[PDB]
Amino acid sequence: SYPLEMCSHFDADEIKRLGKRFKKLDLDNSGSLSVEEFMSLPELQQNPLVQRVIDIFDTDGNGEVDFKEFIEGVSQFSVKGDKEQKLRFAFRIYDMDKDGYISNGELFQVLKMMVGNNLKDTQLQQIVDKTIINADKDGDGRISFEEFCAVVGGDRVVKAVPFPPSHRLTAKEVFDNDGKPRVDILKAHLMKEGRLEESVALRIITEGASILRQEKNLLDIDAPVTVCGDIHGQFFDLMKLFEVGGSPANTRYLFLGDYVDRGYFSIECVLYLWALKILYPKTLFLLRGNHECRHLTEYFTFKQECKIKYSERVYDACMDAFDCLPLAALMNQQFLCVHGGLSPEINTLDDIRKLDRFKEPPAYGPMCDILWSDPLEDFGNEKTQEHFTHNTVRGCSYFYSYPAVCDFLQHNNLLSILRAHEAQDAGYRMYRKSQTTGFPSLITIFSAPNYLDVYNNKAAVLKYENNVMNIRQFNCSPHPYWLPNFMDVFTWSLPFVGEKVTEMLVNVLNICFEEAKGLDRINERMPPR
Ligand SMILES: [Ca+2]
Ligand SMILES: [Ca+2]
Ligand SMILES: [Ca+2]
Ligand SMILES: [Ca+2]
Repeated sequence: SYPLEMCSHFDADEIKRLGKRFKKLDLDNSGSLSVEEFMSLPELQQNPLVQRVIDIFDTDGNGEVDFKEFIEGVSQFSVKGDKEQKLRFAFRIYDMDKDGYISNGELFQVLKMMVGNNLKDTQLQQIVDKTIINADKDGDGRISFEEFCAVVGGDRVVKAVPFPPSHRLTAKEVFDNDGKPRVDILKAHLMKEGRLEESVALRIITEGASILRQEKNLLDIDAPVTVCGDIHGQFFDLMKLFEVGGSPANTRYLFLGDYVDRGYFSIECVLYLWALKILYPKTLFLLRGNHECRHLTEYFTFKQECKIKYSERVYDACMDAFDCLPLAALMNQQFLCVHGGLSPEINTLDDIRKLDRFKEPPAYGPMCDILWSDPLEDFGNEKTQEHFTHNTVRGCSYFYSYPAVCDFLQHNNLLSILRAHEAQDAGYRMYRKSQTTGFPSLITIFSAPNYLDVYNNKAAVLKYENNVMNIRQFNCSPHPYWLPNFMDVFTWSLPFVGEKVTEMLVNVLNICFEEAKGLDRINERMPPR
């Protein structure tokens, strides 16, 4: 019989109605909603967030929800009111102990509630860790309301998964007095998910680009050599790649491009290979692949990676570096080595030399073709296809045919073409043998094992030595987890939180194999200019 105080945006009629639904819900008519009383409703027991909502509503911390709390809670939705409330409510979902800070464990447990078994615990811990590292601007290891609002707008931890190092390597730690970089140390850090300093990275990028800028359009490379295909930001598989193909210190390398873009570790692949390039200028060689441009790195996630880690200057620096990448390689005077393949405008090796390479790749022309041309789908069984034909998979440059390749192999006195532009189940692919040489006219090489984490394909590299072209395959390796497009866990989870709380309240109305090559085709295309 004493009146009840509350602060809500409901009018007196709306409160009476909410009261009806409160009473019904209240079975034992104790005037307080209990955890079990909630978990008596048709669709409410299979909602991961009830547990949370109930506990936030419980302002007094007595375990149950009184009518005030109920009305005040529901009032904090359906608000239309200022955006701070929406944010303020969202924050409380994660902050289990109500102390105003989101703990690692807190963030882990709360996510773990809604994600269930769709993620392994090691994976979930990882994305929690990275989200915090980025979001935490004061160093305490927890997320304030302020830090939170910054991110969404635009003991106490579950170990033992390695936590990414806070220390950024300095110029002294990475470079020795003679100028050369410490691949030893670089690798150690990057594999730990560590980062360099914005200064150290920029130095590596530019110091390597300056070496590239001086190499010719068409390299001359001698056997023995290990030839590699696409890498696509799979840094952890690059480590394996080097283990399999031989140490860079005792072995010659030629990479045929695509270092970045489809994988979440592109910047690491770049820093590392660029570091190696400085260290072994005359024995380690990088070509340019179609993905090494401003146009594709904007479209896919590389630009995005550079912003999340480091700065946009690092991106801009890589773009200028990429411009210096050579287009091709004549290997042991037998093999033309190109990322993509031929051009109708490139008849001789001398044609490759006449090209101005220091620019963003044009949308057509010999440059484009070198980087995008693919072979015919039925290359070697051709029936009315001309040498070069409009490539409908890429949407630019040409498809080349077996006669086209054979023709070029004869005119320039070459044995075969090594390229890498198309994923391959076995990590490579040989094509029809030349009528005279008896050796494959064309070879694709692909060095990214288990591509996009789904193709479940083997990788490969070509080891040419003692007049044998040995194809060494390898399976993939573990790597840390990132949510698509380096999304922080809040941005990711919030929408699910939003949808599930609305469902909850609507209880209010109870009165009255590489087939993945098929899925990915869209992204095999040059983006829309
Ligand atoms: Ca009750
Ligand atoms: Ca209460
Ligand atoms: Ca807390
Ligand atoms: Ca903090």
